[PDB]
Amino acid sequence: GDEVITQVVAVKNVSVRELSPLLRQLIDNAGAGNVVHYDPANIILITGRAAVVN
Amino acid sequence: ITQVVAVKNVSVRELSPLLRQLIDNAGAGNVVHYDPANIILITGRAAVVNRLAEIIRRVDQAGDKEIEVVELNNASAAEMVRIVEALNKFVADERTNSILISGDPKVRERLKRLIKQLDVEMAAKGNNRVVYLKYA
Amino acid sequence: KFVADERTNSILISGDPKVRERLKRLIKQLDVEMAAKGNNRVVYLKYA
Repeated sequence: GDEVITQVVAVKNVSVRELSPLLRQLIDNAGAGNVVHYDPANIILITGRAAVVN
Repeated sequence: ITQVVAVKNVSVRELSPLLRQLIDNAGAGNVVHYDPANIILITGRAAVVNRLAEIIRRVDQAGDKEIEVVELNNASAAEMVRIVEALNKFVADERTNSILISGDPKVRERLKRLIKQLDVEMAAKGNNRVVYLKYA
Repeated sequence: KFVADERTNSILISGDPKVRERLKRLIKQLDVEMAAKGNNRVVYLKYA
C-alpha cells in the first residue's frame, strides 16, 4: 500500500554511500518524506512509502 | 522532559543534522546535546524526544560491536591470528589458546563460524618411522 | 583474494562466488602430485 514505514537492510559488499545519487533518484522519482541514510557501520536506512521504500 | 540514552558504537555528533531535523520537524524548546564522554541528551516533548531517542537508539542498537572469548583447543591461536591476519577486529590468547573478538554480532556469527572453521587438527603423518633392518 | 594454511594445507579464499567457482576450479587444478621419479637409485656392482 501507500503507508510510510522505514526499512533497515544491509549491503555488506561495499559502502552504500555509493548509491546516494540514484537512490535519491527514487526519492526524486516520486514524492518525498523519504530518507535513505547510510550508516558507516554499514547497514542501510530507508523511510517512506512502502512501495518506493521497496 | 529530558531523556538521557546511550549510543556506544560511534560518537553521536554524527546524528546532529537529522536529529535537529526532528527538532525542526516539530516545535522547538528541544535540545539534543552529545557529550564527548559518549552519552546522549534530549530535552523536549516526550513524543518528539521519543522519535529522537528512536533514531538515537537506532544508531545505538544498530552496529553492535564487542569482544568474544572462545577456546581454541587445537589450532594454535597465534596461528589462528596469522591465518585471519590475511583477512582485511581480532585477538587470541595462547595462555588459553582462545580467539577473542572485537566487533559485530555479525562478526560474532561469522567469527564463531571461523572459531569453528580452523579448529581442526591434522591426523598424524607418521612423520618419523622406526625400521627394523633384517640383514644390514 | 587468497589465503591458505599449511597446518591444514588448505586454500582459503576471500572473494566472489565467481571466485568460488573459478577458485574451486583452481582448488582442483593444482592438487596433483608428481609420480615418483626414482630420483635416487641403488645399483648393484657386478665386478668393480
